[PDB]
Amino acid sequence: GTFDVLPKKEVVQLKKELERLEKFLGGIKDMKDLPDALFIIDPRKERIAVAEARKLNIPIIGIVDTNCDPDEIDVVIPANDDAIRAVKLLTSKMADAILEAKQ
Amino acid sequence: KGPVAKRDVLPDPIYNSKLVSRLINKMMIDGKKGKSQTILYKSFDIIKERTGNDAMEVFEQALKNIMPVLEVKARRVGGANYQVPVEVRPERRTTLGLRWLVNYARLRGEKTMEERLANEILDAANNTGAAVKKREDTHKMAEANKAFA
Amino acid sequence: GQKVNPVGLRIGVIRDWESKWYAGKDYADFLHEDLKIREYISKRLSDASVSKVEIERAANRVNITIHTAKPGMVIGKGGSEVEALRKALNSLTGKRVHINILEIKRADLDAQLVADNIARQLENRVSFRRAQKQQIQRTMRAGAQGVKTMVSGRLGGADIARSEYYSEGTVPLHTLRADIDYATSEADTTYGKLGVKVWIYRGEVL
RNA sequence: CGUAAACGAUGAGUGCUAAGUGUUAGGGGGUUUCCGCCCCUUAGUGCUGCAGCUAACGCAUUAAGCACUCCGCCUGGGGAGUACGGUCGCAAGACUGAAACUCAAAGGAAUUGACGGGGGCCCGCACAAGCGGUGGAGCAUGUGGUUUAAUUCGAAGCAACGCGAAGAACCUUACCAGGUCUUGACAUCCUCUGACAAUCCUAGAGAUAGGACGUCCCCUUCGGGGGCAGAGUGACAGGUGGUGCAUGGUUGUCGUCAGCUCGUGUCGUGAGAUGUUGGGUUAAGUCCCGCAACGAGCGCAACCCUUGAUCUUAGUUGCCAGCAUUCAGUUGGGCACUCUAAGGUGACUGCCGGUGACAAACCGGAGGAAGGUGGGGAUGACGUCAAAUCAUCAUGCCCCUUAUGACCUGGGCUACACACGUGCUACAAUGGACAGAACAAAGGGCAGCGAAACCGCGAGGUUAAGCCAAUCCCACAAAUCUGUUCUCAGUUCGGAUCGCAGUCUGCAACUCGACUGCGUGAAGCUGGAAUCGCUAGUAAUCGCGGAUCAGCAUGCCGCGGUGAAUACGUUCC
Repeated sequence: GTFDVLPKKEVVQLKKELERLEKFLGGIKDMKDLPDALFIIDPRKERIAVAEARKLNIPIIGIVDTNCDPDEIDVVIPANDDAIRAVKLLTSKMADAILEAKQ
Repeated sequence: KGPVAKRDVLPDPIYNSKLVSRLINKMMIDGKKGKSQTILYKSFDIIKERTGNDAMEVFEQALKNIMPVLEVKARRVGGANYQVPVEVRPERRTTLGLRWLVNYARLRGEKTMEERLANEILDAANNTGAAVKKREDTHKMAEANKAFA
Repeated sequence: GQKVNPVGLRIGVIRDWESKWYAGKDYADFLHEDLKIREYISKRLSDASVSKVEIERAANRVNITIHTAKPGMVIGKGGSEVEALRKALNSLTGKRVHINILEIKRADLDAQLVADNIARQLENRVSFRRAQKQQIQRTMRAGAQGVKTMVSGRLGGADIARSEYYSEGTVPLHTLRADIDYATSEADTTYGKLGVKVWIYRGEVL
């Protein structure tokens, strides 16, 4: 589109807006439709997402912790949710699992 | 909010002082710098005549006699009505000195404010005078209320 | 003590004069001749739904343009309409009158005809929610970036009269480049007098 | 005595029903003889917490859970823990304990607000810091009472009271008195017959009439039609009659305060909550960051108008730099300059440094005419006061109708013992009087602005140029500056009041106009309690202009002239 509107309305609108909207709407940007499932990293840390997932009846896979509640998560994985190698391992296995799936 | 400050003009064509033009802006009635400049220069010419001195040094001596160290502010707590003494910052020393010169000069009463300002400077030089009653009395009010500081 | 009328606020910024001439020596007389013209023509075509009348003064000649939103009620069969319209104006003014009638496509964006359309429905005893909401849907589909219709008076409720806002979209009365049509209309019902105030933010000019 | 908010406002017993965590008195274990760590178990004592309960607050293994046993107690509030009776008591009283009558509530917990002589933060001429006033006197003006024939009506703390009224002699003007009128002073009707007008005389304060005189209407293919007049007839008119607690419309005020909401979502049984809260920030719900919210709207800001500067165009009626003439910018000449009015450019925290989270923003610097929304204006959110307006208008309802309507003259709205808002002039040497010299802006002018000359002491007058106006006029600016004069007094202060004589406007200045001339010259020598305005070209002061308008301005609305003092600060109102 046109890049010449004001000297700085592109700044005050465009740049300021691109920052927040890109940072928060991420890679769920091109979602276009309701998802089927949901893979989280900590339910206690994120009770809001787990709550409205259980409300919208989306089945959820998830790593939980020993202080978290396994009754709330549909698919419970017990592991470390703040050791980066354990979370890298579990997201690695599940991303390879979904990459082996579309065929 | 915060503090705001003001300005003033440097010279006078005879007697090149800041504060003498500050006295010109003072004692101005109804927006007439011309009458106050006339009163001021005719008064300082009387001060140069009647006492054979330059009137700048006599004028600073009169200021030094009038400039108050200690105002006494107010502080009412409960039913007490206490007055609290304040070390005056020197801008207000000069401006209270000019108010006391101007007010007690025009309160004196002679056959022009030329003569009243001249005789009030001549009295405030050799410290005993009418505005210096107010100087002494403010220092006495600060002396009596010194228990609070 | 409230809002200045936006019509009178944006005169001489973007909205033109309705009455466009220059004063020579009888400015008052030209004004009151044109007030008589606008009264006569708005009474006669308050059946035929005329919103606004722009008057010229062209050295013994007056060009009246008329914004109606339908042509063939007011230009009609050709002969009869221009006879009964130019002829009585030539009489009751005393000089030549030419009449040019521009037709408003999108009849639901001009706030005079919209406010009259809401006023008639109150006089047709249609409920004062249905009038404003129906007309807001009509205006927002006819294409407007905001509409506000406010009706006050005794709404069919006796001993308390109150004001009623319905609106959709932006109606920014403080932006001084706005191009907003404001218009009042009155509706004399059996219970008294109702007042319709409609204003239609249509779009601004950069 | 035998009562306590004697409380955990929670009867005793027992069993069962996640955890985390202090602690008090014990016990046992896993290495160490120890110190001590960990584990395990009791009984007591705290807090947070799952299920469960609950109206909610909350309780939750020390239950307010799930059960069983037993006891005590409750069945609306008051009357009333009253009265009577009995028992106990030295007494005070305790315990037991109603009824007539009376009410449709009393009550719990929570929510939204409002308030607090509760806490926090912030802001505004709100306070302080100053400068000038008002309250005292005189007058101008408006309002209460009171006098009235009428002293028309409307406004009534802030937010009525130099307000509607941006101009009451007549008119306005409604109110009063008297003379009057009755399809009517104003608009549609119906039927006629032609013009209406115009003057003259008489009445009469005039309206209203008697009359005289005068009627010239017209358009067409003959029927008529556009007026105006009367003449009827009845529909109707007419209300500045009431209700702003029936209304529309239009305003004030909080308040240019920064708030007020909605969609979708989620939370809550529900009312509601959320966003909108929190941190910094702002003039700002301004903006950022975090957040169960994401957004949006009306507000805020910005665009709009003005001023601050410069570039281009455009030079006459405006300007005079160099070119000479002029009584004169007058002439020739010129668009440089001012000016004017169009398009621009321009200031955006943009660039630097610093702080702060690096953000948002803040403090200083350079440039610049302009520095941090540059000064001002216009803009007045949702709503609050059943605020104001039925008298600008339009109005629903109610009332009057040969009158609550209409005309005419005269009066009143200007009364006056009193109070009371706003203002003007002074009380004086920074002054008064007299003479000389200069500097403005903005606006008005066609039956209007009116030069110059003449006359008059003067207000002004007569003849008249120019001007539909950047030309000509209003228009001789005033404080100011410079000389002369008085010398601190009720005066060479001040001008009230008043007599006389004038002038202008207009049928007419008596009630009731402004101004001049002569004379008289008063209260007043800076104002009690109390109280108001202003933060910069502002306050103070000085004139000028214009609406309104024949004439009436001390009011209002604008314009320039000179032109300050202070803001430490938020302790207090």
